[PDB]
Amino acid sequence: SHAVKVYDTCIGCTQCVRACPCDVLEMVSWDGCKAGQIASAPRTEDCIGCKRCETACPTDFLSVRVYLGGETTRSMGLAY
Amino acid sequence: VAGLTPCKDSKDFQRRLDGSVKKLKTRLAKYEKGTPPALALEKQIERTQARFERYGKAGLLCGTDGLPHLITDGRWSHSGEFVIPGLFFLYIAGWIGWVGRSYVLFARESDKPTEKEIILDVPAALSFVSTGFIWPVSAFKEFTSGNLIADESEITVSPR
Amino acid sequence: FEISDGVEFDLNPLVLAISFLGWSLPGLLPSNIPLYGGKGLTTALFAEIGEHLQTFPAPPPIGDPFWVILFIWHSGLFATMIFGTIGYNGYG
Amino acid sequence: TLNLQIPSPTFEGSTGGWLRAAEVEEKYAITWTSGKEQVFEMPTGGAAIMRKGENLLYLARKEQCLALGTQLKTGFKITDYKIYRIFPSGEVQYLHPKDGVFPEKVNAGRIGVGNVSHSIGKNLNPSQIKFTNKSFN
Amino acid sequence: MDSNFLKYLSTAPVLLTVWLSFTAGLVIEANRFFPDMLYFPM
Amino acid sequence: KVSITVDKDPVATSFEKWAQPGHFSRTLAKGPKTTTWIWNLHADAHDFDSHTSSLEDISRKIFSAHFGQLSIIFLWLSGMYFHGARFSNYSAWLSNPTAVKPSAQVVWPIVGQEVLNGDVGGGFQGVQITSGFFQIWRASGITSEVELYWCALAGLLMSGLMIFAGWFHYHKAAPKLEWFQNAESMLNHHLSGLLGLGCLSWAGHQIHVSLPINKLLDAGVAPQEIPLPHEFLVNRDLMAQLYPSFSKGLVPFFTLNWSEYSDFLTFKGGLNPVTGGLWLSDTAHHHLALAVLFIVAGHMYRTNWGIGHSMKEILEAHKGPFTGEGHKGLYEVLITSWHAQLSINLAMLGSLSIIIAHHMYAMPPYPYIATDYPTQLSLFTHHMWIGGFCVCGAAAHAGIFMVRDYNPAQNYNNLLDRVIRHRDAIISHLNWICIFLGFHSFGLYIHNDTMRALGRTQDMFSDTAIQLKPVFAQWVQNIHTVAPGNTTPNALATASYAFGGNVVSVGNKVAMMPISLGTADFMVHHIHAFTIHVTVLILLKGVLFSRNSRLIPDKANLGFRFPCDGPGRGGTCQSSAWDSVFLGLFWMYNCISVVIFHFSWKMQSDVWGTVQADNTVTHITGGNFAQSAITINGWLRDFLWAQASQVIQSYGSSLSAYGLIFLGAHFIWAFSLMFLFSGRGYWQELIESVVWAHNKLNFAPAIQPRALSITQGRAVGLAHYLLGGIGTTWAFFLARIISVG
Amino acid sequence: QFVKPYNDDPFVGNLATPVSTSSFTRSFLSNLPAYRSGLSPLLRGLEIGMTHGYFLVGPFYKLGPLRNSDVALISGLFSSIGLIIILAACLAIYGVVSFNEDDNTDSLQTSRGWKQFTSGWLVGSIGGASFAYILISNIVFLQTSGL
Ligand code: CLA
Ligand code: CLA
Ligand code: CLA
Ligand SMILES: CC1=CCCC(C)(C)[C@H]1/C=C/C(C)=C/C=C/C(C)=C/C=C/C=C(C)/C=C/C=C(C)/C=C/C1=C(C)CCCC1(C)C
Ligand SMILES: CC1=C(C/C=C(\C)CCC[C@H](C)CCC[C@H](C)CCCC(C)C)C(=O)c2ccccc2C1=O
Ligand code: SF4
Repeated sequence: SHAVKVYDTCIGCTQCVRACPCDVLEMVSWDGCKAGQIASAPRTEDCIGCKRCETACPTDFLSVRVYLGGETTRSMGLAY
Repeated sequence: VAGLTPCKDSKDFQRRLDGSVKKLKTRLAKYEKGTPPALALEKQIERTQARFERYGKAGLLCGTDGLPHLITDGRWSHSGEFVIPGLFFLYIAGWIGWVGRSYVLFARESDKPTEKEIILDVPAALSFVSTGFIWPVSAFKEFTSGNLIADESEITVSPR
Repeated sequence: FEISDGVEFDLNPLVLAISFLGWSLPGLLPSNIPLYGGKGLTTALFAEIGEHLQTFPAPPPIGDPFWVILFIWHSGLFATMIFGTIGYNGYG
Repeated sequence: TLNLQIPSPTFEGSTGGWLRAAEVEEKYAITWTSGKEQVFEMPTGGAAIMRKGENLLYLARKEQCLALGTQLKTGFKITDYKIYRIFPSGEVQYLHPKDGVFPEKVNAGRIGVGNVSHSIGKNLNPSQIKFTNKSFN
Repeated sequence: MDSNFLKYLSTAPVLLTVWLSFTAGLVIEANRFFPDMLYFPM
Repeated sequence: KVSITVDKDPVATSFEKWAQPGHFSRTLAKGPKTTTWIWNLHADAHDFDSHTSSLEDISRKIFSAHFGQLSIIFLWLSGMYFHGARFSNYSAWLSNPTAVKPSAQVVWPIVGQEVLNGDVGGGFQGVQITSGFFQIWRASGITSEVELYWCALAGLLMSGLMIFAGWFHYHKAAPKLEWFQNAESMLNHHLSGLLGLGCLSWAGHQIHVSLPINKLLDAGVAPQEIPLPHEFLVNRDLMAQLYPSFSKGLVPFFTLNWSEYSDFLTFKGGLNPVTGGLWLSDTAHHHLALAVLFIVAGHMYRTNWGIGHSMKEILEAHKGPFTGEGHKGLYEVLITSWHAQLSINLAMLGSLSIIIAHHMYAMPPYPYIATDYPTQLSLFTHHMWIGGFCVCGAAAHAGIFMVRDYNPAQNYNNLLDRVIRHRDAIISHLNWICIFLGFHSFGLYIHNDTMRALGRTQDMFSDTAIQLKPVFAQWVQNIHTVAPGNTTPNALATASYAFGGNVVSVGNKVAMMPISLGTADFMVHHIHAFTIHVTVLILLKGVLFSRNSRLIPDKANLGFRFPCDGPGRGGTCQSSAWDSVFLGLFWMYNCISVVIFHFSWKMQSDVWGTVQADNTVTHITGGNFAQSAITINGWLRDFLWAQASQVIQSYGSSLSAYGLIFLGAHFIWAFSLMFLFSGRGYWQELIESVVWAHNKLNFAPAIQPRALSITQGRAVGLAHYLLGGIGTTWAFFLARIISVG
Repeated sequence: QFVKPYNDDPFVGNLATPVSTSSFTRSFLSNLPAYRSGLSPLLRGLEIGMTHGYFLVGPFYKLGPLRNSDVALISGLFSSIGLIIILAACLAIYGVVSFNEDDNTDSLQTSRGWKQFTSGWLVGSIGGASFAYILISNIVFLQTSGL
């Protein structure tokens, strides 16, 4: 599957979580940002690689990165 | 003379002139005298003859094909072929670039630089256009005063 | 007979017969134009069928009125068949 | 848990529905309660009528299920949509509102997965992680 | 003249069109009165 | 109630917003932070549906834009008429239409471009024109430059009226949405008034002006000696000499004794032997009958007086067992969405342009247009291109409607919904048929090429080998040839001699002769079918999958025109309905190019030519098409390589412009591939390096330079591709035909 | 009215239409050898190959390279046999690749079922091509297409 990673530049805006067509990103608690929340990628096996999370990211270069890796049915979005 | 013959005494050049004039005269033979077509073709013949005579007297060199060739090596006998025209270009181009850069800085120090760049302040633009006539000394003055070249630590660059 | 998974369809051949008659009886209207000869569309079709059955293995030649008569008659017949099925099954 | 007896939104049928891969590998389901009988757009194509009460729908992709959920949440004001994944064994799983609350808002109990303790500029080089098991993080 | 109309004339495409038409006219008239200049006369 | 309601002074005419580019759009009014703003301004300039949510505002904007377009068209027409009056050899062409080439453009002698003022004829040298305006004017009965000056004046006055009307109906009296949403009244008035009265007025003009003037011109009377149209109008005796039924008056008309008008209202058919065009007496009757038909058709719909139909009732009543609700909701869709109407109207207008091209060559309607081969080829190909573009635009706006104005709530189990719900079947079947046609149409050419290259010429698909005869087309041609007197008893000649008959020759040159269809014609027709089907596949697939698909369940949210949805799912490049239009435009170019090439070769090889004293006709290429058009090598050599000689040897002649444009169009076509084969990242990085270079000199634009958007790059590539290809064909066709005709 | 959900399942990727689910369609499909009931995978292949080689012989015979020769029919039969062998190889490789050795009792979706099907198809195809060859060689009508 694709490898989705989050970095400390995260500000907890949550737009990455709201932009994901699947449910791959969720907000968890953190102390490194004013919002007190950081993005996490627990369901990375459902990622398709659209990079909508990357698009909906306001930090200078992204706090969330999608590295496209091995392809599966779910990653390829094959309904057949 | 360099590797070719002067165009003023080239049978090929004379033959090309004769061919052009004969084509024009053949076209003219089918039009009544004094009609606009006849006058236009006669003027074309006159222009062709004047062009060939001027090229012959200019000192241009012509090859076996009968067409003038340019010696763009630096020879002063052929400066008018590339160097002096090139100097005129460089003058005009530096004028344009200098005035454009000046206007860019002027708009940079404005309330809305983008507005000044899409909707111009033509009084200031014409001011800079006028300034552009001594761009060589002005550009060198900028360079030596250090207002032209930016420091390496003040220009954004991608990571290695 | 089911026209679909569970939808029944009557498929009455009397509809076919009625549509055939409805198109053919008006087809009897004669015309003196060369294509029809002097007869109507249906009679001309019958005459051409007989004439080209007398010469069986040689198809009506291109330009023979047979092809035009066939096409016009069958266009009208199919139109009437569609309309008659519509009437029998929706307005029936 | 998922109740397989919930009625469906009286769809008229389409060619965009699930295929043999749904019966062989995975088939997703979405259940939601509606206050009235509205008309919504199927993620596969066409219009359907949701019922007054509980509606269960079957799809081939989690993305289709979540697109339908987003349509319900935004177009309508239905936010009680639950998503499940069913295998041929019949092992229904629960996926979308995993922790009963949508991921867009933090909730106590979640553990960060895939978080890195530096910026992207601190990643190692492939030359440094070549012929080694190190990770570029 | 209306200041808004003057700003509209000052807009980039209008100025580019006018300036390049003026330049084209300059070159065309130069070639009309001094044609066939393949060289700087020396 | 169909009534007039307007808002007075809705928008104040002021230049304030002229100095605020992007005012129409909320995102653009802010300002150009980057160069992408400049392109967005133009891309969204006329997308009124994205400026506001007010259908009233959108409709008013569209109405005023239409007025502006009409003013522009009137200015164009006035310019053409004025050029015909002032910079033309129209009088010489009238004196001797078969010897002097029409010309209405003259170039200035600046850099030697005066060579383009070729010896067209009639003591006049200019740029030969291929628009048919001279023939239009001759048919209209114009015989002077004074009349053309008056035509130009009328065009200018109408342009002024149209621009004033646009301004007035936007800023002074803007009609309301209730006024706009009158489909019944708007169709009644268009049909009856616009069309019916237009063709009635044109029939009157033809009966009172064109018919006698052209009668005398064909009789050989000098244009200066022919009397004036008002003389014909007021001297019923003078007109009664040419058409002896005017002595009867209008009593036959009002008593239904219409046979008295057979002299000037006749169903004759064929072509005028002198001019080679259709009988103007046939055209007058045609237009009179059309006027009656349209005025009757315009009385079908209900406006204010109870009598009439309601399209809503008709549509809702038309439904069957296979279609569920049927046409329910379509009336509301069409009176609430401009994009659906635009799609329908564009599709119909493009198909009409194609039909017009076909019919205008097989039945030359104007005097001396048939033997003006450059005019015929140019008009045919021009209208073919307009038709293709209009069809592609119809697809684009169908997609725009589907994304924007489509509402499932109002479209349930109707035809639109059912199409969406079985779109997979449609596209799969169209895919299979496209593959089948591609194979059995192009693999035939490949087979012929291979057999000819192997020396097995007896194994080819040719008239001298295995034959593929278009028996159905030949049968139709035979029907039309024999129809005069049999199935059209009161018609003297066939509608077109292309179906069959005798050669029509004007000035010892073929105007129209029978066009014979063989194996090559069968092949090229099936290739036309293949290309059309593939174009339809692309456009229809995009339109149907505009909103959602198995790959992207939420695509309407992305929009009608978006670049991609990311490299995920394997890659979602060009998935939108805009990219479908982009690819379908490529394929329309392919289709129309093949069509126009077929026309050019077939007409130069089997129709056009010079007729000898023997009565035998030698064609421009001489039967090359039958035995060469069956192989791709034959097309490459006997059509492209052979016929490109005229354009590549045009230097030093009046077609040197055609040669230069040939080269420039090649340049632009190649230049398009830079945008089509490339991507945005490379150019953005190159711009980063260039911006570093600029910054090193302590200056850089405040509007940060950016590479073109992905969609904009595709659009630029497509625009340059189409311009280059069509310009290459333009120069090639015009040079070849003007050299050999 | 005539178009409905497939098997009363609105969300399956199929529609119940007259072409897809009519009584005539169902009867025809259920009576074809690929679906008829009772036939062993071998008999299905036999019938299908019998049917297919028969029509394969014709195109080669009347449009092959040696069609204007004395040996046109024999050449057509031998090309039909070659194509039949190629397709039998295709069937065999498909069977070995797709179906694993688990035994589902010859349902045509098994290794054994598909092996029997391909064997029967080869036999029936060769037999049908030979039968068509005999008929064409012995009947003038078939050699001339009625001319
Ligand atoms: C009628 C003939 C003709 C035409 C139509 C052109 C047209 C062009 N020339 Mg020019 N050029 C000509 C004759 C002509 N040239 C001749 C005879 C010479 C020999 C001297 C040159 C030498 C020349 C150079 C050296 C350059 C051009 C460039 C250009 C292009 C961009 C110019 C520009 O942006 O100016 C507007 C001005 C600016 C944007 C300011 C910056 C650029 C100018 C040229 C700087 C001038 C001063 C500078 C100190 C010169 C240092 C030169 C040294 C490094 C060699 C343009 C297509 C430029 C190009 O192709 O860039 C990719 C370019 O750099 N030309
Ligand atoms: C921008 C696109 C474009 C351009 C540049 C041209 C250019 C040309 N067209 Mg036009 N044309 C276009 C689009 C275009 N056409 C389209 C889309 C159509 C289809 C409706 C036509 C249909 C058409 C016809 C039928 C004729 C031309 C002709 C011409 C030439 C003479 C111009 C003229 O004044 O004709 C003036 C036009 C006429 C005197 C004939 C008008 C007859 C038509 C049937 C009137 C229809 C009007 C009606 C309101 C349109 C809506 C119909 C709809 C409701 C069904 C010229 C090459 C004429 C030609 O080839 O002359 C040699 C010609 O006869 N065109
Ligand atoms: C009746 C005709 C008609 C009308 C009223 C409209 C109206 C519209 N179209 Mg368009 N469209 C049409 C025909 C029409 N279309 C056709 C025939 C096609 C097929 C090609 C399309 C394909 C199409 C697409 C694919 C899209 C639109 C869109 C739009 C909307 C915005 C367009 C815009 O802002 O343009 C402003 C004007 C421009 C940007 C200028 C474009 C011109 C280019 C650069 C080429 C010009 C070349 C020119 C002929 C010169 C060449 C010679 C060279 C030497 C210079 C608008 C509602 C857009 C939309 O709705 O998006 C939401 C959209 O995406 N249309
Ligand atoms: C769909 C449609 C529309 C319009 C009407 C139309 C009729 C055309 C209809 C289509 C009809 C079609 C496509 C019909 C096609 C029929 C075909 C392909 C029939 C094939 C029949 C095959 C036959 C006998 C095979 C006979 C083979 C035999 C003994 C083989 C015998 C042998 C075998 C098998 C093995 C050992 C050797 C031996 C003993 C010789
Ligand atoms: C070359 C190229 C560029 C670089 C080109 C750019 C940025 C175009 C900028 C050109 C200037 C600003 C236009 C003005 C100068 C032209 C010579 C004038 C003609 C244009 C007007 C008529 C609009 C891209 O940005 C790009 C993006 C995506 C896919 C393909 C490509 C691509 O191929
Ligand atoms: S968007 Fe970037 S920053 Fe905002 S939450 Fe998601 S990751 Fe953290």
